[PDB]
Amino acid sequence: KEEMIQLYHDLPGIENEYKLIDKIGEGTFSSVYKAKDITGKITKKFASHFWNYGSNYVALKKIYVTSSPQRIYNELNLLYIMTGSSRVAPLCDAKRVRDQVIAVLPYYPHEEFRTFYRDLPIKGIKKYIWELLRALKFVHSKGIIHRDIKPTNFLFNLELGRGVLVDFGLAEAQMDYKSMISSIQNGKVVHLNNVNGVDLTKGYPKNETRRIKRANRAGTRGFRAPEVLMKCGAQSTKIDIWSVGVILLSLLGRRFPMFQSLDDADSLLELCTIFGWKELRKCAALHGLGFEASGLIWDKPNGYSNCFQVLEQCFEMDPQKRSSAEDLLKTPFFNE
Amino acid sequence: YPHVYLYDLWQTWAPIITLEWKPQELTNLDELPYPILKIGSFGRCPGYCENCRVKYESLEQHIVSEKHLSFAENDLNFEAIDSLIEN
Amino acid sequence: RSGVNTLDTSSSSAPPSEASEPLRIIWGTNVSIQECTTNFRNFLMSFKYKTDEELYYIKQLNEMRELGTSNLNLDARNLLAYKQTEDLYHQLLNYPQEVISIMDQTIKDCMVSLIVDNNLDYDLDEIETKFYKVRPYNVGSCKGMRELNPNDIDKLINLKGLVLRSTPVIPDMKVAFFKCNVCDHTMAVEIDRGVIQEPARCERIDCNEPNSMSLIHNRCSFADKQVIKLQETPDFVPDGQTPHSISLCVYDELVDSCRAGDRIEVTGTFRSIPIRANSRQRVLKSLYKTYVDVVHVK
Ligand SMILES: [Zn+2]
Ligand SMILES: [Zn+2]
Repeated sequence: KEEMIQLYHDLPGIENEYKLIDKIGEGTFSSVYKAKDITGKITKKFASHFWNYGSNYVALKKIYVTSSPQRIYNELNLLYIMTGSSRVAPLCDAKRVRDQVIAVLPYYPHEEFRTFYRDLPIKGIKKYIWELLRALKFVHSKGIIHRDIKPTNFLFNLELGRGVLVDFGLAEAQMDYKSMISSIQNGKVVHLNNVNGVDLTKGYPKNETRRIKRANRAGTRGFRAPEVLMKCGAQSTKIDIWSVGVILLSLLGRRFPMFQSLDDADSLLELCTIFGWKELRKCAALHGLGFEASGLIWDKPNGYSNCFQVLEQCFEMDPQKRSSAEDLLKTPFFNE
Repeated sequence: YPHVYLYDLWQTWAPIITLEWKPQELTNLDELPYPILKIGSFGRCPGYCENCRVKYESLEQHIVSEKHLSFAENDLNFEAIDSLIEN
Repeated sequence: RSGVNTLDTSSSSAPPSEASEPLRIIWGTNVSIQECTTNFRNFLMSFKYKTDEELYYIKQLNEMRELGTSNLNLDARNLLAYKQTEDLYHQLLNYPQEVISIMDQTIKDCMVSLIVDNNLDYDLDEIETKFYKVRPYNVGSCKGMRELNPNDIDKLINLKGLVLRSTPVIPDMKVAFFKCNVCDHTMAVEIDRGVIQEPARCERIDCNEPNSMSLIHNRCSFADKQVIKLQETPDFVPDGQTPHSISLCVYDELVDSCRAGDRIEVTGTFRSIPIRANSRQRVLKSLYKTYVDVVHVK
C-alpha cells in the first residue's frame, strides 16, 4: 500500500510505466515486487523466456543502494550475457536513478519450499534434482561458480514443474589459469605442541591467515565445502556439488532444523560430530595444511547410518574422486 | 584442559583457533552447555555502507550524510549497464 | 569490514569493567574501545578540510604507504569539526595513554584494509609486520607550566620555549639476558613497567640449581633516551613571575632532533615521579618531581 506511493515518489517514471500489482517477497539482499508488465513492451523483447514465451507479469527487483556498484554491475551483466536460456532467469531491462536501481526480471509463480518438504514422492525429488543439476551443468559450461546454493536461491513451482535460479549474487569464477614458469621452555609455545602456542608466545606473530591467505569465505553457513571451511588458497569447482550433496542429505531427512550452526569453528565441530574427526584430520592434512583435534570428550566414531547407501556414498571431499553433473545424472532417475 | 587448533605443517601460515571446552562456564568440568548439535533442538522446553565506507544504525540517517549525497549527483559509473541495455 | 590483529598494548589494556552498556569500559576511565575505534575509522574514512572537497586523510595514508613513512601527524583541532569525534577530542585530551594505542591499531588496520580492498599489489607482509604511530600536535591553548595543578597529571599539554642543554644519549634496557653458570642455558626477560623479574631457578629439567642465573650486560637490548633542558616563554605572565627551565624526555626517533638555541613548540604528557633520598638507602621523598614527555615537536 505504502510501497506504491513511495516507489512513485522516488521514481515518477514507473508511475506511468507500470501499475505495481503487489509485493511477493522481501530478501536480505534486495526486495522483490510483482508488476503487471503490459505496456507496449515488444513481445520479441519478452520472448524466448522460460515462462510461456510472451509478454506478462514481470517481477521488479529493487536493489539496495548499499551494495557496491561493481557487485551490482557484475550481477546485472551476468544476468544479461551469460543467462538467456537453459532454465535460467533472463533480464530484459532495468530502471536506474541517481542512487537506487530496479531490475526487470519476468515473474515466475512458485510456492514456499517448507510446504512440500515432507509430503512429496521420490519421483518429484528426482525431477527436481534433474532440473537443478542440468542448470548446474549449464552454469559450469559458462565457467562460473554459484557459491551460494540454498533452497531460496532456486525458485520452484510444482503445478507447472517450473524451476529458475535466484539470489545468486555470490557467483564468481575460478582462477581459470595457473602459471608455473619455474617449478625446555621458550614461552607459551610450550602449550601442547609448539604450533599451539607460537601464536600466543609472540605478540600477534605474523598474521597470515586473514592477511596473506584471506582466501574467500562468502555464502550461507552450513553449506560450505571443507576446503572453504579450512580457508584454502585454491578451490576449483566442487563447492557447488558439495552443496548439492548437503541439499540431498537434507531432503532424505524429515526434520526442519538440519543445522543450527552460525560459526566456522562450530560448523567444523558439527562436521566432526557427523563424520569421524579422524577422517576430517586426514582430509585437512592432505589438503596441504595441518590439523589437530585433541578434544577428549566426544571422540568416539560417529554414527554413519544408524537407496540410502547409494545416496550417502556420494560425499567425497577431495578433488581426485568426485564426478561431474552429467555423471550424477546417469544414475537412474528418469522412469518413463 | 582439552582444546582444538588447526595449523600449518610449516607453521609459516597462521593457525585457526577452536579452543573449546564443552564445559565452558567452569572451564574445568560441567554438563549444562553443549557445542555440538542436538538431534532434537527445535527450542521446545522439553548495517554497513560500502558505498560510503561508514557504519550506521538506520538507513534514513545515512542518506542525509554529505558523503552519500555527493555520490548521488556523481553519475560516471552508470555507463556499464546502459551499454549492455541498449544492445 | 576489514582484517584486524591485536597489539600487545591493546592486550595489556584488555581488562574491562562493567557499568557501560557496551561493556568493555576501562576501570578508572570512561573510554570504550569499540566505540573509540569505530569513531576513529569513520572519521579517517570521511573527512574533508571544509581541494577542500577531496578525501583529506585517504590521500595522506596513500602517500604514507607509497613512501614508507610510519608516522602520522594529527591536528587535534580537526576532530572538533566532525560531529562524531566531538567527544573523542576530550577523551584524547584526558586519557592519552590508552587512546594513542587505540588510534595506532586502528590506523594499521585501516592501512591493511585500504591496500587489500583495492587489489593493488600482493606485497603486504612488510606493512603487516611494521609499526605505525600517530602524533597529536595542535592541543588546545595552555596557561603556562606554573598554573597546572596536581590533578592535571597524565594529561596532554603544549609548551613553547628555548633549548639550552641536552644530555648525551642514555641507554635504556628493554630485554635482559640471563645465563646459567652451570649449564650455559640462556634466557631472555622482558621489562614490565620498569621491573625485571630475575629467575630463581634454571628452567631445564636436568639443571634445576637454585640461584644460578647471572646477568650479561652486553647481551641485553637497549633503547634510546635523552633529556632536554628548556627555557619556556609563556604567553601570559602573572605579576612578579620569573622563568625557570623544564626537563623534557625524548625517546626513540626524536633523540638528537633539537639543538641549543632553537625555538620550538612541543606537545607532550604531564608526568610526576618520586626521587630517592640517597643512593645508599631506598627511601623516597614525599614531594614529587615533575617533567614532560615529548610526543610531538614543531
Ligand atoms: Zn553511503
Ligand atoms: Zn642451568
